[PDB]
Amino acid sequence: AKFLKAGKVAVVVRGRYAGKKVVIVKPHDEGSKSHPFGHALVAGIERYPLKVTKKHGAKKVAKRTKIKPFIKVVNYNHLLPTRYTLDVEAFKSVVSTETFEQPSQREEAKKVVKKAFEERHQAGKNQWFFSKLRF
Amino acid sequence: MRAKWRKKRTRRLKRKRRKVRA
Amino acid sequence: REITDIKQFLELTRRADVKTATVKINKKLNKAGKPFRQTKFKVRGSSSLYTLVINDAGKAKKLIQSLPPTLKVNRL
Amino acid sequence: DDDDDDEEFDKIIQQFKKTDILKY
Amino acid sequence: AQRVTFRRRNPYNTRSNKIKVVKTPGGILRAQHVKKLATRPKCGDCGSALQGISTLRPRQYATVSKTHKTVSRAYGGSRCANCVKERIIRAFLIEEQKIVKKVVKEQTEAAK
Amino acid sequence: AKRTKKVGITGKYGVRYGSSLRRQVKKLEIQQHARYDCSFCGKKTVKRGAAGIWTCSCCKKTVAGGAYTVSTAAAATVRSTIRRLREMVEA
RNA sequence: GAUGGGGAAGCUCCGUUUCAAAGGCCUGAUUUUAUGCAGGCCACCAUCGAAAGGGAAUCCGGUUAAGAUUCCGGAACCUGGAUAUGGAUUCUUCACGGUAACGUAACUGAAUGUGGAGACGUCGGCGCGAGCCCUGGGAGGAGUUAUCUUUUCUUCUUAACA
RNA sequence: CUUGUGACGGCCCGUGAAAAUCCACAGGAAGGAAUAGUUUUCAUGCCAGGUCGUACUGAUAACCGCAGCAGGUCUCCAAGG
RNA sequence: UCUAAGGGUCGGGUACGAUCAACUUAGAACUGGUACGGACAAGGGGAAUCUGACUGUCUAAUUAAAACAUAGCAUUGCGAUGGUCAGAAAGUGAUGUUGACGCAAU
Ligand SMILES: [Mg+2]
Ligand SMILES: [Zn+2]
Ligand SMILES: [Zn+2]
Repeated sequence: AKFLKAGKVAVVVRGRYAGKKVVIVKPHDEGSKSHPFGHALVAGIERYPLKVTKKHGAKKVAKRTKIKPFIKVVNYNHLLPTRYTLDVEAFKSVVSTETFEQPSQREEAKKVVKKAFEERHQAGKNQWFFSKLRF
Repeated sequence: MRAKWRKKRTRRLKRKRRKVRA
Repeated sequence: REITDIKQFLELTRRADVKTATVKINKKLNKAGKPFRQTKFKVRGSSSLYTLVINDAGKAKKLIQSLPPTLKVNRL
Repeated sequence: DDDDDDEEFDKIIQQFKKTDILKY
Repeated sequence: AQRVTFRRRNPYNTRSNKIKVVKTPGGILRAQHVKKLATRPKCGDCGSALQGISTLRPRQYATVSKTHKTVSRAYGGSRCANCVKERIIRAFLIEEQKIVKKVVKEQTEAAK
Repeated sequence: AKRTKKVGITGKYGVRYGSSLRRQVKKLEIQQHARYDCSFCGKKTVKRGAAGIWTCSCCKKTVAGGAYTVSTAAAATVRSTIRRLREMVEA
């Protein structure tokens, strides 16, 4: 059956965010008027958080646990879907097709996607999603 | 270059921080 | 360096590095074959030379009058 | 068809000129 | 039908002694020494020319900005786009292979 | 049209060097200049670069082979007996 | 071709990274302060050898009895060093846009590693460019003209750099 | 026509230099903002660029052949029929 | 003095016409004191014998050859503590950045 669902995690293989891990929140199999190809509305991490050891006491921890996200429409041929998954409820309502073409709405969506990614990272969730793919 | 260039960059930053020290 | 906007030209004339400007008149013919006067302004900075071209005599006169008192204008 | 250009030109010249200064 | 001369003291037709005849504003013909042409930077894996990178002699790359020397991707001015794509694919797939290999090899000796 | 009756690619040698030497040179230059099947990409694109170097123009692979052919019979029987010994070493 | 070494009675010979304890590099720390002591990094391992190989960066006009890419006038560029202002970026600290190839005025990056350029035969045909050659109209000057010749010759140019 | 260059093709038991030098990438050490900074690979602005050579011939007279010797001596440009 | 063939660029609802520019070949009359690649430029050819296969090289200043070289063929030595060769000696060298499809000697 089909697998490119609204909660999958993939790896971008083309563009500025190549090698970055994203989560699909909105698939579009039969394209659109402005995008005549099967695409998705992914959200991902541009700058991964760094490694944290026992030596860093709370200031380097707050410095190194920062996440810089992004939101992007990508073709299916520029995605590599994975076996893992990631829950989306906190930001699937705030990233959508009309939140693009508007830099203020992109800024506002990136803020709450950043907040969700930091709370999931400070919890012990999705170490593979928050790790950096080394290539 | 890149080596003498980085040395010049750190020299400029060191001089600037020494004068804003005062 | 060629300057397309008059604002850019005036801003450069305000610089303390620029103290003199030269003006040259050239005869040109339009599509209809009618002659007109083309005015070229040149200002030299320590590192570069700036040029502005004005095809209207009236506008060129206004531009010369608007130049800062510190800048001296000479005609070639 | 240079009337529009002349209007904008005059505005630029007026903005550049600052011979009149207020003192208080 | 004017004839020209070398402008430097090298009288031989070496690779660094290439000239081109130009016509001056004085109306005469004159030789003009041209520098050697630059070759495009090449990909590290496939060896093909990198697209979007400026073509200069190596000392001239210190004069231009970062935009002329890079592309806005990982391995930007260093590897080709398809090479970066295939190494991303290779990386992800064989770490998954290593995960599956590890769980099978621990499972078989845990059973036996 | 068939321009030469029998000399072929050795027609560049004229009448020189002897016919029996030109025969051996013809037999080895045909193998030397023929194209071969690529074992990786599946196309007829393998050509000789230098003696022993056989590169495919399509998929850019390069295989070390014989001096004038891409694979010699000695190498074929060596690869066969290495494969046979590798199957025997577990048995 | 020295050194460490090893031969040679010796003048000297071998060898050039070798059976060597073979050195310097940046951050700084200290502000009795000089530069030791805090550190940490690195192991090539002298030097000579091309006025045709590699290589940072300059062109035009004029000028002398004799010099000029060197002088004069104008217009540039590179390297090394100082440095301030504007612009950019940031409260999501270290930019945005494009599906993508990629784009822009900018848009931190030490140690260490990797890659590219430097950096490359000869011949053949084909395509493109520059200069020259040929040629038309027109604006000037000169020549021939017993006859003929809207004719013969000549000027009509645009550098580096952006 | 001369010359530069591009994409190719032929040839090899011949496959046709090295180093200085410059740039990029990977990495994430360290430094960092909010009443403020951080950046001088963006623009503009400031100062300096030492030493030696530099004329002329380069050849039936400037070089070598006892010489102002029909000899020898590397190379660039190349109009019309 | 002619003829013929060999092209480009524009033009067609949802066969051709116009314009422009090349030197290449073939053919036909006519003509002349039978001349015409009109100067320049520019292979003599054939039948055989001896010898060396060929291209190449040498006795600068009396010999360019049939001499030397050559590819081809064959022999010999040598598996590195080695073969061949160097050095007065050496903790020294060449082949050797080499390894029998190689190096060395004929
Ligand atoms: Mg770029
Ligand atoms: Zn590539
Ligand atoms: Zn292949």
